[PDB]
Amino acid sequence: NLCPFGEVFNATRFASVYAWNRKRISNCVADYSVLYNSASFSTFKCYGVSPTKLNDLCFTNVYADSFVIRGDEVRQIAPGQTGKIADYNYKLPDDFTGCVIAWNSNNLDSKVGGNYNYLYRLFRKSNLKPFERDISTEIYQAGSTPCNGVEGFNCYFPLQSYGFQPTNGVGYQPYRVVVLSFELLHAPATVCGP
Amino acid sequence: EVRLVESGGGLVKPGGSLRLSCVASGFTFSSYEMHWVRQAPGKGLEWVSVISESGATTHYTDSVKGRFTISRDNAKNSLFLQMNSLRAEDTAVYYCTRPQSVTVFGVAATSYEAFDFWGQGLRVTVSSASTKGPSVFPLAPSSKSTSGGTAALGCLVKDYFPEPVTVSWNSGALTSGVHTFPAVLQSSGLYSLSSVVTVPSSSLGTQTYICNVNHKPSNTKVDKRVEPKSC
Amino acid sequence: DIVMTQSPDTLSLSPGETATLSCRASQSVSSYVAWYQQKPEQPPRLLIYGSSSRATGMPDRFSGSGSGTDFTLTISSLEPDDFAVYYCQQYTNWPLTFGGGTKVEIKRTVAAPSVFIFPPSDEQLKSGTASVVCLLNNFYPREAKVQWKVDNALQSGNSQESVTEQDSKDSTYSLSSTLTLSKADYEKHKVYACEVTHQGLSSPVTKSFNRGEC
Ligand SMILES: C[As](C)(=O)[O-]
Ligand SMILES: C[As](C)(=O)[O-]
Ligand SMILES: C[As](C)(=O)[O-]
Repeated sequence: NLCPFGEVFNATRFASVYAWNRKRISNCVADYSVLYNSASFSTFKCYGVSPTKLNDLCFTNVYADSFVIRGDEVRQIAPGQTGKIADYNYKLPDDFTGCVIAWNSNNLDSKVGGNYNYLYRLFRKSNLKPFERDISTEIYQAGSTPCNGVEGFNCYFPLQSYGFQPTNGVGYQPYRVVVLSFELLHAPATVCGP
Repeated sequence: EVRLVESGGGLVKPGGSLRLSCVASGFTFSSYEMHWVRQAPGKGLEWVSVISESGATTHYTDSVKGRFTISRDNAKNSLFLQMNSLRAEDTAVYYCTRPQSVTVFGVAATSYEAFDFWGQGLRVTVSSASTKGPSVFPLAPSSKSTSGGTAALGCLVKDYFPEPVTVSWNSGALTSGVHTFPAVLQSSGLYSLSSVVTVPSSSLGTQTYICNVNHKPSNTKVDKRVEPKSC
Repeated sequence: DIVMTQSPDTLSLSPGETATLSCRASQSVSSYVAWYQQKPEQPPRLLIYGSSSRATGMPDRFSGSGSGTDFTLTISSLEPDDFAVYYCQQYTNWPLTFGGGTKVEIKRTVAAPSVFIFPPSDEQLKSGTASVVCLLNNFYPREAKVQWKVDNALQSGNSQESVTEQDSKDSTYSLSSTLTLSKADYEKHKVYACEVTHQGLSSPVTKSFNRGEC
C-alpha cells in the first residue's frame, strides 16, 4: 500500500508559490528513508519530529505542499519567518510539525530566454494566515485612487513572474519545495511506516 | 585592480580539517556570487562550491556535500571554504573564482557566464605522511652511463615530504643539459625525484660535479659530490 | 552530471598552423560552454564564453563555435605562446563540469632517446634499500616504453616513471624510471637491465649491469 510520493517529488511541472498545490496523503504506508537518505536535496529541516522516528510513528493524514521559489527565498519556508514569500505567498505556523524539503531545479524550470510561467505575489493588503492560498488577481491599490480594473499610477497588478534563465545566479535559480505536514487529530490514523 | 588573495591551506591528516580564506579587492564583492574550484595533481579541474551574493543560497558537488561549507563575510570582502573530515582525494590546488557577470542594466536577477577571474591557488595536501627531509644519493657516472663520449651523472632525492625541493648543480654554475624531473609519489606517501646532467666523458676526471638540494618545508640543505664509479 | 569529453588528448603542431580542439557533451547544454587556457603553475585563463563570444582582450585568432552537444575551439596562426593546455566547461547544469583537457605540443621530427643506467649508491645500500635508475634523454614523441629485467625476469609493479615537459630548445622529452627494492632482494639477483622501446629505435635497446661488479 505505497503512498504517492513520487507523484509529488517527480511531477513534471510544479505550482507557482502563490497558487501552491496541496496533496492529501491518506490510507497507505510510506517509507521515509527512501527520502531522507537522498543527497539530492539541498535543504531538509524537520520540526516537532525526528526524521528517523518517522518510520515508526503514524499520523492521521499527511499534507504535501509543493511549489517553486528562487534559491535565496528558501530560508523563508520555516516557522516564524518574514519576507515577501513568507508574508504574501506561503506561511508556516509557529507550531509547525513537519519537514521542509528543497532542491535546485535549474535544469527543469529554467528556459532559454526566460521561463515566466512561475509567479509570486509582490503586494497584499495584509499578511497571510498560515496555510492560506491567495489566488486573487484583482489590482492592488497602493494609493488613494480607484483603479477600475486597470493598472496605472500606484495601481499595480499584484502578481509578478520569475525570469528563470539557465545563466541566473544560483540565488535567483528555481528551487522546488515540498512541505510535509503531520497532524494527529482524534480521528483514526491511516498513514504510518513499515 | 581585481585581486583575490588566498590563505589557509597546507598539510592535514585524513580526518583533519582546514579553513581556506580568500580576500577580494578591486571590485564590489557583495554583488558577485562566488565559487571554489579545485585541481588535483596531474588531473583536470573540478568544480566544488558556489555561494550567492547574499550568502542565502549555497550549492556543492556531491563528493563534498555535508563535509564542506562555503560562506562569506561581505563586510570584510571575504570568502571561506571550511573542510571537515578531509580525505586523501581532497588533495588539490584550490582556487576561489569570480564568475563573469552579464547582468544587463537594472534587472533584478543577476546572470553569469563562465569564470572571468581566478586566484593564484592554495595547495591542500591530505596525507598520512608527515614532514620529513630528503636523503640524497649519487647517480654515479660510469661506462654504463655513456653513449659514446657523452656521460650522464646525477643525484637522487628520496623520501621527502611535502613538496617541493630545489636542485642546482655546482651552485647554479652548470645549467646546460640539466634535467630535473617532476617528483613522484611513492607508495609510502613520500616523494622522490632525480636530477641528471650530461657532460663530455673526458671531463669526468678533471671537472668536479656537486649537486645542491634545498628542502625549505623542513629546513634541509644538502650538498652531495658525485664521483665516477668502476662498472 | 554532464560529461565533457575533449578530443584528442594531444595535438602536435608548429607555429603558424591551425589547432582544432573538440569538446562533446553527454547531453545538450545549448551555447553555455566556455574555453580556458592553462599554463604550468598558473590558474586557468578564460578565452571563450557563450560557445562563440571572446573574452575581453582575446586575440581574434581564438574562435569558438558549436551548440547542443558539439563544440570547437579554433586557434588560427599558432604563436609560441599558444602551446598550453585547453579546457572546455559547461556552466549551467549542476555540477559544473570541465573537460579532461587537450595539450597543444610543438611538432618536431622523431628522435630516439639516449639510454643510461645507474646502479644504487653504497650509502643507500647501507640504509637498507636500493634504487636502480634508467634514464631516457632527449627523445620525441613522448610515447616510450621502459621494461625492467632482473636476471631476465620481467619486472612490473616496483618501478615508477617521471617525464619532463617539452624542452624549450629542441622540443624533446626526457624520462626517468626508478626500480626500488630492499637490500636483501637486491642482493638476491645478479643482472639488472632496462630495455627501452621507442618508435625512433629500430629494435629494443638494453642497458644492463652485474651487481657486485659495480
Ligand atoms: C496542473 As498544476 C496546478 O501543477 O500547474
Ligand atoms: C590572453 As593571450 C592567449 O593573448 O596571452
Ligand atoms: C589528457 As592531457 C595529456 O591534455 O592532460
